[PDB]
Amino acid sequence: GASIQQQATVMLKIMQDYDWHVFSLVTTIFPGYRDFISFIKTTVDNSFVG
Amino acid sequence: TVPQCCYGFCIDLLIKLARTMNFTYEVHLVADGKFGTQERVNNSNKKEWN
Ligand SMILES: *[C@@H]1O[C@H](CO)[C@@H](O[C@@H]2O[C@H](CO)[C@@H](O)[C@H](O)[C@H]2NC(C)=O)[C@H](O)[C@H]1NC(C)=O
Ligand SMILES: *[C@@H]1O[C@H](CO)[C@@H](O)[C@H](O)[C@H]1NC(C)=O
Repeated sequence: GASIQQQATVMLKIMQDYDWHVFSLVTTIFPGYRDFISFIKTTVDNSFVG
Repeated sequence: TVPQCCYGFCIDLLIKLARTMNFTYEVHLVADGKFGTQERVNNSNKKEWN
């Protein structure tokens, strides 16, 4: 299976390939959202995509 | 690494700073001759300072 980090990476690749560089992150208090938000922020910060 | 001796405008300014603000210094040259830019590293597709 795929961890939430790998699914987030695939989602970011999807957004990149279709030039959807403007997006919003909507999460609940459902378990695992902390790691999801942290990974999304870390990938965004260490990226040249913009 | 070899110990050479440095002097000039910046060294005089540093000596004046150490005289005014009481601290001691240990001067060493940067490994590469680059001032520093945010460059892509070929591992993890990240950006880092050199
Ligand atoms: C200015 O530099 C002198 C160094 O001569 C500092 O004097 C030292 O003071 C420290 C504690 O602050 C002592 O541990 C040393 O024994 C002192 N060294 C001697 C021989 O004076 C002095 O503290 C500095 N002025 C400041 C930053 O207050
Ligand atoms: C790839 O990166 C390593 C360190 O991450 C570096 O030593 C090497 O020179 C790089 N290769 C290049 C720039 O072609």
